[PDB]
Amino acid sequence: YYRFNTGPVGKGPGCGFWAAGWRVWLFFMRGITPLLERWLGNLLAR
Amino acid sequence: DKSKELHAIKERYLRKFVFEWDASEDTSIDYNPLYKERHQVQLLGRGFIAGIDLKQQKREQSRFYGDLMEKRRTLEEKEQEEARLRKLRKKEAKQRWDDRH
Amino acid sequence: TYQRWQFTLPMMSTLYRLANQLLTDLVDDNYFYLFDLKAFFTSKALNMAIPGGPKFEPLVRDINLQDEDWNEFNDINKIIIRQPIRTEYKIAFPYLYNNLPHHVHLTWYHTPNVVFIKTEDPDLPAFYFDPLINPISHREPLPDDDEEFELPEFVEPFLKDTPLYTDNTANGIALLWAPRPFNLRSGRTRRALDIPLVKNWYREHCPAGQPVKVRVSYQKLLKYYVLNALKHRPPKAQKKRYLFRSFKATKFFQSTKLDWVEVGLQVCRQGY
Amino acid sequence: SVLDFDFEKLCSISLSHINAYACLVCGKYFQGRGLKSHAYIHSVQFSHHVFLNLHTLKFYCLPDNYEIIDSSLEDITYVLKPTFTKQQIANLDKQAKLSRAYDGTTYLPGIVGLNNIKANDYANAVLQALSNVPPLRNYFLEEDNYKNIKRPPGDIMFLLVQRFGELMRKLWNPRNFKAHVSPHEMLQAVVLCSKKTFQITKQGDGVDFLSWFLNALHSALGGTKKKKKTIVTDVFQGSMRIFTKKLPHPDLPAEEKEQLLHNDEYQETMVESTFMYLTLDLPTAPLYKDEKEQLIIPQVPLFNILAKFNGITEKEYKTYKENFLKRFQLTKLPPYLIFCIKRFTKNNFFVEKNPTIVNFPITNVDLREYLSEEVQAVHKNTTYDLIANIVHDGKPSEGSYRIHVLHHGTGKWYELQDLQVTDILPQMITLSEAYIQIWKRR
Amino acid sequence: YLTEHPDPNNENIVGYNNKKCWPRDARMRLMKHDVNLGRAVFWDIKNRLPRSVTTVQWENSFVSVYSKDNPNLLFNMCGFECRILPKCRTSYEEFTHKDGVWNLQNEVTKERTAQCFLRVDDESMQRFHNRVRQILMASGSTTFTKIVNKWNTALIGLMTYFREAVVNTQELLDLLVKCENKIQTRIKIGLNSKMPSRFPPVVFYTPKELGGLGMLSMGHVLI
Amino acid sequence: MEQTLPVTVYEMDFLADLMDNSELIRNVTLCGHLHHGKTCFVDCLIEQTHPEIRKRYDQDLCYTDILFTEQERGVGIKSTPVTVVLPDTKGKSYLFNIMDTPGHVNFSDEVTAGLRISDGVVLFIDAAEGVMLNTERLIKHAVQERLAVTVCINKIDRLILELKLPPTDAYYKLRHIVDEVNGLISMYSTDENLILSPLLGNVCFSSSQYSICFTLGSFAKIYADTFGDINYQEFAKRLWGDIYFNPKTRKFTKKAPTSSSQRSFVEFILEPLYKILAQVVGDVDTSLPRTLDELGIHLTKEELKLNIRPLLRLVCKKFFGEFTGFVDMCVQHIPSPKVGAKPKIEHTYTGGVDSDLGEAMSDCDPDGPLMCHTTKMYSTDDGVQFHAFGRVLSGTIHAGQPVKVLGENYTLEDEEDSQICTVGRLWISVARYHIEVNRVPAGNWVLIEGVDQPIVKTATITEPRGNEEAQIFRPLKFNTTSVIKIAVEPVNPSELPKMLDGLRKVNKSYPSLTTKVEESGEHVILGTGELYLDCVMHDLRKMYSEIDIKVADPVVTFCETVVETSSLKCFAETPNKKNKITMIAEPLEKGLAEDIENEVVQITWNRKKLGEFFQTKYDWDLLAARSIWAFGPDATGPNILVDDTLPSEVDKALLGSVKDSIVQGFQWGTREGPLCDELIRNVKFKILDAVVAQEPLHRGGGQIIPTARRVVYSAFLMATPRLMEPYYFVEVQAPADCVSAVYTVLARRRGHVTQDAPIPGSPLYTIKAFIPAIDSFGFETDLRTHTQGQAFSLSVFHHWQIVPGDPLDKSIVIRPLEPQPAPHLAREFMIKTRRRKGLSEDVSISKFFDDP
RNA sequence: ACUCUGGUUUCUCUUCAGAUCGCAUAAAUCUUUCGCACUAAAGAUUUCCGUGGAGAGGAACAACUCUGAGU
Ligand SMILES: O=P(O)(O)O[C@H]1[C@@H](OP(=O)(O)O)[C@@H](OP(=O)(O)O)[C@@H](OP(=O)(O)O)[C@@H](OP(=O)(O)O)[C@H]1OP(=O)(O)O
Repeated sequence: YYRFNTGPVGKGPGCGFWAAGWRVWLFFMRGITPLLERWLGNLLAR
Repeated sequence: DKSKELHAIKERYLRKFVFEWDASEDTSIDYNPLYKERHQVQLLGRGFIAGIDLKQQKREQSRFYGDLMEKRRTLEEKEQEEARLRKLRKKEAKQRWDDRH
Repeated sequence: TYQRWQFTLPMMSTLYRLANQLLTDLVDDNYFYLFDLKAFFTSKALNMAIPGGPKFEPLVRDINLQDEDWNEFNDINKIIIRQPIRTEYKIAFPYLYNNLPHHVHLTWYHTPNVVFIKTEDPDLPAFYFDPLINPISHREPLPDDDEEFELPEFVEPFLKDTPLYTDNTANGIALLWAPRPFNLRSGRTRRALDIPLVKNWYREHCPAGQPVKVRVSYQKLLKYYVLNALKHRPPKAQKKRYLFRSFKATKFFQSTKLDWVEVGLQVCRQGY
Repeated sequence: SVLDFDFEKLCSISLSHINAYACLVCGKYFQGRGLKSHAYIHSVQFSHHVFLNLHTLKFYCLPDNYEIIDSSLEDITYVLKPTFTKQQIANLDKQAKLSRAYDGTTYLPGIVGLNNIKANDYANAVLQALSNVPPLRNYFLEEDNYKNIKRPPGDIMFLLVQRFGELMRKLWNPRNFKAHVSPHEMLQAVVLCSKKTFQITKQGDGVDFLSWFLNALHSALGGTKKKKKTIVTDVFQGSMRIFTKKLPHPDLPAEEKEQLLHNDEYQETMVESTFMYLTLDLPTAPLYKDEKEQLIIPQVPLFNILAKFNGITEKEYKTYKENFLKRFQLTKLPPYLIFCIKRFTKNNFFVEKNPTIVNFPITNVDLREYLSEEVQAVHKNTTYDLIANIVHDGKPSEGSYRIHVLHHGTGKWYELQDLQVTDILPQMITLSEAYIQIWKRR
Repeated sequence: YLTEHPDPNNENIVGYNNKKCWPRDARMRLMKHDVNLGRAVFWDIKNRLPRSVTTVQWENSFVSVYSKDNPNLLFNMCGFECRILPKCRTSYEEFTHKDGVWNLQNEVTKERTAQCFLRVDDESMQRFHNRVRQILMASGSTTFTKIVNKWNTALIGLMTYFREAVVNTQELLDLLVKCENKIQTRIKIGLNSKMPSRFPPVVFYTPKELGGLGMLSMGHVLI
Repeated sequence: MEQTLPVTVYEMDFLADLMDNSELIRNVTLCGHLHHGKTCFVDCLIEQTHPEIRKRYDQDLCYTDILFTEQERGVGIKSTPVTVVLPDTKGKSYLFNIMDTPGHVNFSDEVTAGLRISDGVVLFIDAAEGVMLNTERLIKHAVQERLAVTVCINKIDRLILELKLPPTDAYYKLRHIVDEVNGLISMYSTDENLILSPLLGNVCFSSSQYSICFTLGSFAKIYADTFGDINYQEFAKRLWGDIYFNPKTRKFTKKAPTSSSQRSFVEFILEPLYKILAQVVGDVDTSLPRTLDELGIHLTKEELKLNIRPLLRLVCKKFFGEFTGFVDMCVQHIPSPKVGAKPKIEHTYTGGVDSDLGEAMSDCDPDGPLMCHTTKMYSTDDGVQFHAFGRVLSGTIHAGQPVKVLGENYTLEDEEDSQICTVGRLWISVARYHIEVNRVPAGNWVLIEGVDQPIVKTATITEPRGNEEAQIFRPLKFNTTSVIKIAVEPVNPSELPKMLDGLRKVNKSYPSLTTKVEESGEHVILGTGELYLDCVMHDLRKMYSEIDIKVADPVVTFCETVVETSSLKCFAETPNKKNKITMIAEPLEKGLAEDIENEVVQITWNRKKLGEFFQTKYDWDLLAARSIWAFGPDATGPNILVDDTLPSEVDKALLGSVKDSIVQGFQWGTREGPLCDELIRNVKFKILDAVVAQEPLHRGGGQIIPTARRVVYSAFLMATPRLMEPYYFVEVQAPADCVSAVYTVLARRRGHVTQDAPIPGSPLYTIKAFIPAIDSFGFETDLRTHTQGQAFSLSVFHHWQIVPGDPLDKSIVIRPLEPQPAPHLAREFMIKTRRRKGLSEDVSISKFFDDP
């Protein structure tokens, strides 16, 4: 934001740059995928 | 700041889901003038920090190298730069005229 | 498979021009003096924080300076003080300004200043005396001219026909000093996840005029970057088993081609 | 009074081993002898005008720089570099007259206390035990016996040998300036050679240190190769026959248990090897005190712990998921026998020191019954006399080490603990918890 | 001492006991000569005593040297950590009247010559803290009156013994205010499980004859 | 011998055969400024001579700089010797001993160690930065050591790919660099025979990054190979120096035709290089094959797919080939050990060439008396044992041979500093591997083993039972002075001996390091800077002694002086109450101490010439010019001892009996000094009167030496004493904008900026400054951090300047921990140092007198 | 200057892989450390995100540019 909102652009809800957060949440999903899979396998066994 | 400095000399020789960080976690609270106001990079007057608006960077730059060119450039070089700036400003003005509220 | 790419230099020049907003146009690592990964590791191992750098919990237990019992070594009546020994001094020379340098990485010293002169006017010749360059103030056992040295007609300059510069010469010389994704001309495709578009933004120093919250955001981003780079272990050898290939090999799965929005809606419905 | 030659021979100013000169007025080591050396400057500065070359053993007056020739100074050199003639070495053990130090402190050579640098009493006890052993001490009292043996270029183990010999010559010096010897150089060599094991600050096990020291002396005295017969092996090493009998798992049927007896794997084997010391295992503490009037302290005879090596006694040995029955039979008795009584044992939670008292005689022990009949004929002598007894006192953590040494020539027994030398009665030695023992075969 | 116990490495400083309660400039400064002298004095004293009769351990003893290198003379006596600083030695400042400081003067001339800064030994502070802990745990079903009486007796003994040293010792004052807050807390929790925010102090400090607990105070309490 | 060695173009037997012939050996030191490409050049040579060793596409492989600290820092720290066999232009293989020295100024001492055992110097100069501080210092040191000098103008590609200069402007930049080097040489050398110019072949143009190494002869030979009919030597003569080419007449003339044609260098050398580089970097995919075909270079498809930098390196390796220009430059101009032996003996050997053994060594014959001379001490990987590295000047060293090693104090009259040692092994020292050999003939470098015990810094290896008149070589005279003083102690005193051992080892590893113990039992290390001491302490902590070590903050070693004569004639008697000596002290004239230090005057000269010099240059009286006794504490010491005793009052013959004792006392007193036990500098001591006892036993020895020191101290104290701070010279290579900011930094550290001239042909400026050494700690870090890393500075010792305050001012009050103001800084610098040394609290003017 | 291999693309299997296996970066468990552990460090293991190398198999269209060899 503080790089996007320099010059003519001021504070506002118009800044779209979602690479960083999308990366972070995908990296979290990578870590938590095996845990949820193991939980589902335990909960759906037999 | 001097009391911060002398203090520095002495010191060396003697739940809650918090979404936003606390301001006490800040660093770079210096007392040395050489470290508080750090001389930014002027990449020969032609390099700019990423992300920031190019026009803002051009306006707020130190303008040292502009003086250096206006002192060293020959008359022909001055004419060349003036013509290039004329064309670039013409294109920028055309873009601004196209992009109006 | 879209795994390897090779580009011609004009394409890479156009790409570098189109991505100039996301690059700081630095031509050296001298900008990262006492502010790079090794400097951060040295700061962390010494339980000290660089002003622009992050702050960590102590690597080892630290004994209060009021616990030492005034030895002859640390007698303050003998110590001459001229300037306060800053944290930067100790990080720059960890083995000189620290009494217990442990797990400290020696920071890379000065690199030669890249003096690459960036060209602004395309009409100018590629090899041109830019005004940035300081003009050189002009002012030999030469052989006598009367001697009979003759050059055969077969002899001429090695590339006399070759022009000194071409329209896309300054572009290549600029590409020499481009950031890493643009220094190359051939490379290996990366995941969209694996490309941090803004990693170099917080790897550099915070801009001088910024509020307190964004400075702390920069510091914490640096902290997590350092933690990732330090807790990193090389990947362990596997047997290369692919889950989706196994899924396709069974009867329960079938392949097709679908719009991303359609599969998003279908995944939402299946999760519900 | 200030001439202490027990430490490193380096210049106090320049840290240089080259041309180290000891100043005989203040005892400080400086460098050089010429006009612009530290020793010359010190001589003209502090007015000390007498110096001794630490390597040439020659005295000089530096401001005029001329040699000093006087026999009255000879004793000083003898303190710096003690030299034992062969007749002196032979007559060493037959010495009854007390020796006077420079100060009025009579002492018996060999019976000399070792300074306790922080917590190194275990090392002092072990070194005193290895000293007072006639053959090993005689071997190390002559520098020529080990100086000429070859060493590898990047070898540090030999620092253990020479310094140890040096230590001996300091201990058995008939004329010494003080009645005590600093083991600092020897302990520094031990720390350097052991790779930060057996430190001077933190005390270690006497048995472990003795084992490591004997092994290191044996290895270092083998020049650029494994000399099968060193002085350490010639003196302390003996040959013992291990009868290892593998055992079936106890959780098996009796029929399968006897069927495994025909496997030819669970029978006695021939793993005869060489023992440098005998590890005697005390029986466990009796827990509840006996109803008799006797003390709560258990008492076990020496022959009872010396029963695992009789030949028929079968002590169980159980590693992970395997059982054994290690029968032991001595085949060659070394001239000097080493017993390493096992006191400290690690239980499930801490380390317990066994308080069992070993009832042993100190003048006659016959081991003829622990040797095979074909072996008994080889050794004419099996009567052992206890000569050294390392005893550990106190808790396993904050323990202290003392030693009972038998001074030959006389018959007196002396207890040494650091700088404390007491005259112990011969009867009282058996009462203390013996840890390590050195016996002479005669 | 060095003839009998040589120290080529100047290792005599590694185990030297010093009074960590005082600040670094107030403790003993481990000069080489001072450390050697202290070790020599202790060694001579130990040699004067046969070991079987009694033993004088170095770890349980403390030797403090005052010389041209050390201005402070420290000693622990009867629970009091005393530090004498001579007037003509490292004072260079006007002095006011502080409770924890004793103004020592020569009898024959009635001239102030040294200041004896007093403190409470950390051993005594630990004994007081343990006494408070024992009072708290041994409370159980006992009446609040007896708990407050025990706390009052402990406080009276501590203050009547360490009168000036309590004022001098800031760590002790913090310990007393913490223990007082604990005692009141105990009473409060007894009154009710829920934490009584802004509980009235009047119930605690009111004398027993008037119905209160009769609790003495050593902290700053604003009614 | 026979052992495993890496694959190389030549054969080890050929390398051993070249060693026997001393006419085909070149002892070369590659010196220069920091990061000017010396190590990369050596790496290029190694790649040329080792097919299996290849430089990484991304990381510039460094065959030298093998230390872990060198790899991490990226800065060369220790000299690396490399012995190779390099082909010449004609194809004749020469044996090359190259001592890659560090470029950093703090490690200049290392270069000195590489200059004693070398006959030639190759100075590497950046084509962009040009001549820097270390280049000037190394030029002065090399031409003062009587060494042949050649220049390699490295990183010419920066003129093409960084500055993008026009080819004529690049030629102008190179010519300016050459002219500046020539001016420096002429300024530091009276003789004008060694003019450096690429026409003579003294200058080679190189780019070690892209392996572009060529001289005029080599590139003319390239022309000869592509066009056979041309003779390369005459063409190379015509290629440089504003000589234009006429293609109508095919002739070279000093007159420029068409008024637009470029020089021969620009037309034939620079322009083709620009075209090659521009085609590779700009027109690779579209127009690289045509230019590659025109040059005869054929590249595979996999080779053409490389990135631009590897492709440039490959193309220029294929074009220029081997570094034959460097070999020419070092063969034609750098003497062989046979040729260059005589200057080396005349300069370094103490006995001189006139001695019989000097004449023996002048021949450099393998079958002579052994006179090896080692100046380096290389530690093994384990760090326990050291190998003494040096050249063999005469005879032949054999493995397993008894040897007499002479130390720095060995003399004929006093031979005690000599030890008989058995050489263990001999290695020819390549960078990352060592070739074990049975013997090494004269004129070659060798790593002697087993002789490290009796030597700390410098050795003189000779053979025992012979050379009874053999003397030592002069100890290494160092470019700078070690000033930065740090106290070192162990964390746990129980492991004090280990650190002590470590100290010895570092004393062997660093030629200029000085480790001692002061009166207070404080271990003292002297270094040349903060990076130097950082490397020293890293070695002391990790390589030699693995113990934790506490390091005090860095302080400088001050000097002592006087500013005006003694108030009264001071005097002292011996403890015998006889032999009264009466002296006064006065300051020396301006520059006299500099003359003494720089060997402009020597006490070894006869009385006539010394008196004439002191009478003409400084206008001394004839009696005053002939009565001079000694120069300061050491040889050529900054102080002067004179006797003004008229012969009528004092017998000169009697005074000469105690002359040696008085001179010894003078030297000791000047070495120690009474203010804070520091060197007395720039003080003239005059012996006004001297009573001498007639009997020999009541004088001499311990009577007159302490008396002389006492009277020297009294004369120094009564004269107004002052302290000298060491002032460093700092050169900052900073961008044009940052220059102002630089001043700001030097504003806070008492820094005086002398000049801020720009770099011709470069967009940077060289800000020169004179900063106090005591204030220089962290100045480099402060400057680089304040300017975002764009400004870099190198500080080297320059001179001694009087501290503003007055040391003998008891009225000054100094708080224990406060930066004192200037007007009494000396008062702070005297007492605190007095506390660090362990002396008394303060010194009184009448302390050494006799009345009190 | 004339002949003969080695082709490229894609799918799958197996194995090695301390290589920045990855110019990116997660999760869990245990131990340790001082606080009193999302807001914390250290050590270790493991699982996921997905690679490189080699080999084998399948099928798609190219067959002598290059690497060379045989001349
Ligand atoms: O949380 P911050 O980064 O400080 O940003 C918050 C706010 O965020 P919340 O809605 O989460 O409170 C807005 O950010 P967005 O919602 O747009 O992401 C807003 O941003 P805009 O003004 O750009 O719309 C503004 O950020 P800023 O004022 O820094 O631009 C504001 O900050 P404050 O909380 O400091 O007012």
